[PDB]
Amino acid sequence: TLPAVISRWLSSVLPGGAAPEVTVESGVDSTGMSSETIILTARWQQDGRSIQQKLVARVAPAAEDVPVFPTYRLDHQFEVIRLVGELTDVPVPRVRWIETTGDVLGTPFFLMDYVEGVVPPDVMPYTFGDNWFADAPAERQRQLQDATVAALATLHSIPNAQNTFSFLTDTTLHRHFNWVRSWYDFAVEGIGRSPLLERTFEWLQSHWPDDAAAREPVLLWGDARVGNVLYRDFQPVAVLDWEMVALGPRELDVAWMIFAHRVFQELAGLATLPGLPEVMREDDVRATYQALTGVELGDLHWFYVYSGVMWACVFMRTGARRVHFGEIEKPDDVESLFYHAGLMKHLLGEEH
Ligand SMILES: [Ca+2]
Ligand SMILES: [Ca+2]
Ligand SMILES: [Mg+2]
Ligand SMILES: [Mg+2]
Repeated sequence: TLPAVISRWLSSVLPGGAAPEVTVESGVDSTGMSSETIILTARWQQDGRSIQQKLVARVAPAAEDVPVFPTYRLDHQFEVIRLVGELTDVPVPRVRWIETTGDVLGTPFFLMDYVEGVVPPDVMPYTFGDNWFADAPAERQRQLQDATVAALATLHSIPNAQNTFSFLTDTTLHRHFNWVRSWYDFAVEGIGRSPLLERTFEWLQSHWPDDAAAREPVLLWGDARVGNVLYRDFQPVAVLDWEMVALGPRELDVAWMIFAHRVFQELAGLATLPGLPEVMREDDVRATYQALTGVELGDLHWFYVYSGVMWACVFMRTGARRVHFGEIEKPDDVESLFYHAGLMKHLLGEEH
């Protein structure tokens, strides 16, 4: 039915007689689970010749899908991607159509143009080696890193972000914090409580980053990590995955990108692989960001703890989905799924 629906929308935009045909090129990830986005191929006729275009749909998930997040606003995702395209030179897919109602497919979705490129893999994590990024020269890896930090710096430099992105909304960090707490509560419902995360929320509250939270917020990409960027020749050609897009302190995106790589380094170490220890180091990332923006980042410590909580919410949702699909048993202790738990306990033992 998604291909049927896109074919119909194509019939309403292309010349009469184009007779578009739409098929699914890719609707699952490499483990056979439904993917975040679906790649479709559209074929039609124009002046006696075949035209073929790839399109990408993002569809909101239904309850029986075990969604990661408690609510979805695909309309906010679509508008940020559009505005980023308009206001900056950060490469993003061209948006084409949003169906906000859910009356057509069952749930809201939007369509974008396909961008060709490669992503540093999540499956297996790129720190496991045997992939284009891990196997590239150090120089090439650092070019990609620096270009990706540069894209982030550009996003964070959009003027008057609270006005321009007002649909996204005490401080912005306060409101984001309450949303993470709601995400945890949502996840608890599917898999059980984590005493660790509950003590961490208390820690986060009692060591609030007052200065960072008081400064002017910026547009936050959210899941700001190399796995969510398409590259060609080690340069970004599309920044993807705006699900966690927000307004907030710039430290949150920068801490997220650095910590995301540390979670994958930790998984690689558990696999007794050495990983990519020279990639996404805090010192290098802070130097690049600060040289590009002229803005001093607050200490990232709180934001790393905070990122750890959010990764744990993801793992709690992945865990629930895997039991729902019979793939695992509901774990004796949910914290077993948090392989960054030790990373987090060491951070919580520091004094900043
Ligand atoms: Ca542009
Ligand atoms: Ca200590
Ligand atoms: Mg992603
Ligand atoms: Mg996502």
